[PDB]
Amino acid sequence: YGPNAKSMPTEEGIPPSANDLLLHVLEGVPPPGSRRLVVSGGDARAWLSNEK
Amino acid sequence: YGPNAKSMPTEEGIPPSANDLLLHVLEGVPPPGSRRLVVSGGDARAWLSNEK
Amino acid sequence: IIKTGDIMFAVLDTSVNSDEPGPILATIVTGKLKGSKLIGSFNLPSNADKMVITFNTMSIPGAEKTISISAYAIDPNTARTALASRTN
Amino acid sequence: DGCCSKMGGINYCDSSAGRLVCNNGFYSTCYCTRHAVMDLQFLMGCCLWHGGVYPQLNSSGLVVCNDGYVSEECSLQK
Amino acid sequence: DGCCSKMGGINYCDSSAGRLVCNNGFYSTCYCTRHAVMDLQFLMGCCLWHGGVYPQLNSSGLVVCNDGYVSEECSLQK
Amino acid sequence: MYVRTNLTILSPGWLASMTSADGTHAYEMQKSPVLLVSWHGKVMQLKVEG
Amino acid sequence: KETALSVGAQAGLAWRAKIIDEQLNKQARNLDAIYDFNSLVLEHNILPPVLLEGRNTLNLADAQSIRISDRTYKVAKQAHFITTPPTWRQYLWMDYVKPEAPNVTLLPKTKAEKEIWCIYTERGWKNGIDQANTILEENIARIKEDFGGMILYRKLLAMNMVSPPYVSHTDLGVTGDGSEIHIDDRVLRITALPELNVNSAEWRAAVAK
Amino acid sequence: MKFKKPPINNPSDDATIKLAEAAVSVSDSMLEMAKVEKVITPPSKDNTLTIPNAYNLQARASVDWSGPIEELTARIAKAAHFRFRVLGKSPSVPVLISISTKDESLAEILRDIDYQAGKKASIHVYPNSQVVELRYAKIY
Amino acid sequence: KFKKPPINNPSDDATIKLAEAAVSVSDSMLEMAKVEKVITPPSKDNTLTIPNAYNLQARASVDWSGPIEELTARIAKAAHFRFRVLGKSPSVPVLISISTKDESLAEILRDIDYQAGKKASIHVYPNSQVVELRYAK
Repeated sequence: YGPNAKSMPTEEGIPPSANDLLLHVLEGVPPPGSRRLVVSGGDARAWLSNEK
Repeated sequence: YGPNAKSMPTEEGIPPSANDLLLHVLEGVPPPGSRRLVVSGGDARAWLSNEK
Repeated sequence: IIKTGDIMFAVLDTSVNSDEPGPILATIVTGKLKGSKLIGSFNLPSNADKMVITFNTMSIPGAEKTISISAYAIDPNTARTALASRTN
Repeated sequence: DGCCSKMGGINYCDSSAGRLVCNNGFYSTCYCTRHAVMDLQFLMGCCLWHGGVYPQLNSSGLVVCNDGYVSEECSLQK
Repeated sequence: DGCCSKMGGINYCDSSAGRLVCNNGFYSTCYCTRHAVMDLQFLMGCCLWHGGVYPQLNSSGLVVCNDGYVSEECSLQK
Repeated sequence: MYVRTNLTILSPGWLASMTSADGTHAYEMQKSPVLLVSWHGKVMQLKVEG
Repeated sequence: KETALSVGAQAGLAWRAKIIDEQLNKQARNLDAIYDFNSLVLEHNILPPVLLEGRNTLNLADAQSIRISDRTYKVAKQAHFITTPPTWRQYLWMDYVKPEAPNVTLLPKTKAEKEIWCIYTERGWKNGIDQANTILEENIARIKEDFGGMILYRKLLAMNMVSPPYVSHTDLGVTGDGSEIHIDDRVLRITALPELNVNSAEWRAAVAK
Repeated sequence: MKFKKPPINNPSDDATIKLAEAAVSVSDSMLEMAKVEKVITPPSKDNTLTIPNAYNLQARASVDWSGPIEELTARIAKAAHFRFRVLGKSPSVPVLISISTKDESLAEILRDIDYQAGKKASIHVYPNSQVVELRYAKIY
Repeated sequence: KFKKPPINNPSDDATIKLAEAAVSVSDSMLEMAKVEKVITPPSKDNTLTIPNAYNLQARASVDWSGPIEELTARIAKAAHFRFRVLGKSPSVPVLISISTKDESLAEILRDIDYQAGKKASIHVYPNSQVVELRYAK
């Protein structure tokens, strides 16, 4: 690559798999660095870690 | 290997045996420099020397 | 970071006469500051209709520093700057 | 107020269903835990069904949900 | 409150047993030395079953143990 | 016995070993006529002389 | 005004925590019975690892980008040595230090003040109770997680999906100097950390009756 | 003419409720584990052969033990009036057995103890010589 | 007259559920252990039986941790039996520890063989009052 470079088109990329924190969430352990949430109306649990 | 080379090896040794300080512990003399601890509810003696 | 001129509660434990200004200390009990302490002194007013206390020496626990935020006090449950004592 | 009125009386709250249990073996009808099946079909609050109420507060009365949509009815009128 | 009640009375304290001996030939049901066998399975203590309470001091109520885990119960709220 | 390779030994067990940056292993051990080598997730057995 | 809430929450948390802990301790033996760690310890006093399992996963990245899988397994914590099995206590027991100093600065003076103080204390104490309950929930989830992971490791090993751990013992005779001596020194060192095998050709299935 | 349902008991508690909620799933998983393990492996034999029962060994016992095995086996041998014998060197790591049964046989006590010890210990009985022998595992 | 039910009766639904779950898991683990445990019949156990020679019913105490041949020779000398060995002694000696106060030399020799295992074995001839220590190959 010369002085004017990094202009090649982006090649294909396999999308990443599902985020691995889902395993812990499903098991019931909240992810590290998260905080609990309050939800009513039924039987469910929630957490907020990465504005998600 | 040059300055830009990786050159990152590691070395391992034969594991050590247990501390001979435990021999003094077993014979009953407290280890030097430590302080006595308070034990309640049973038959035991305790000492703290080096956060151990 | 505290908003300009906001409200806090505190407790005074050491009594003093308005005769000799000197160090008087109080303790914050609620709000963000817990167990923080505050040294100050009073002033002598022109007339005996009120009495106010100067609070400047603020010491926050935990950290080794002494900030110099200056503040005054008001009468709780009365919302006045006077003093609850005898004037006759 | 008495959930188990005219019955044996309130025994305990089973959280497996969020239900009070009367002294007579029959289930009560009240709710004794937030984790209960409640069929509520109404809600309040503005900037609903969008990014939610934006945490920051603006000088103007205009309020925008976190998705970028602006809740006109929540914004004060003039 | 007599340990050797309706008995001869206290004779002395056997430390190897950690127990009082009544004047009649029996061991009292009272202890004398803390280095005895007491069957207790309940106790107290913050930061328990970890490195214990860390000796740090915090302006807020945040408290941690020497294992690095925190304890909301030992700390306060806000 | 000084044994140099790029794979890993499993059953005999070493008392001292060294590694290179490029990924070469060299173990020092006592005399053992039989060796167990693990690579690519599979373990096999081989034998030596003297 | 809010010291009411604070002290109510503290007292409620403490009381609920003490009650739940003592009830747990009272119902003791069955807990250790069900959470029998030791019988799952492998031969070489090696704590088996923990497996995480998931089924029918799908992730959407963006337009024309969706990745779907049927099953997934993960190694949560790598296996390692151990000198004594853990118990239910290091997961379920929760601490309790009783507060006894409600700072008597804001006190009830007039009747409405007393009433609002009482009700705020009550609601705060309820909040403390439910918060303690939630903490218990998290503890239960964590311990169930670990036990299930151990079980899943056992089952994958049975199904021949994870290589068993491997260790070597080297023995030396007399050792030391003229001042220090040891009769027989045994050095145990593990090499093969258990891991999944991608070669499906050796996978084994079983059928019951 | 009031109405009731049969099962009426003392009030429960949420902590116990959640304990049961976890435990039922744990039990189901363990059952499935044992089922698949048994169907995949071929069983071979029984330890009754290596420790057959005999006379003067039917006196009933009920135990609650959650510690090591030496005191337990010593007490059992003292009750059985048999010779006590030990083989092997006890490893530094203690071998711990927890048993909570009621009114079983001495032979079944020994069989259960040996089974729970598994690969770390073994039990032999010589009735003709009236001897009970416990052997540590030859490993390490 | 009066009858008191057992104190720790599961008189609650949660209690009964927990207790039965404990029963179930205990049973399952016991079955798994039973099916897993490896055993061998006494018909083909690799061990030495009791010679039952009258001189061997003596009672004594022995504490030791080291070479086996020395201790075995000492025991044979005590019992008035000839002592012999076959095989080449390995450079690394086989070392055993025994610390006992009162038992039979027969049991001592049985323990000796059990600890020796595959490394070597011991044979006893009472008709010709000799003991032999046979190495491995």
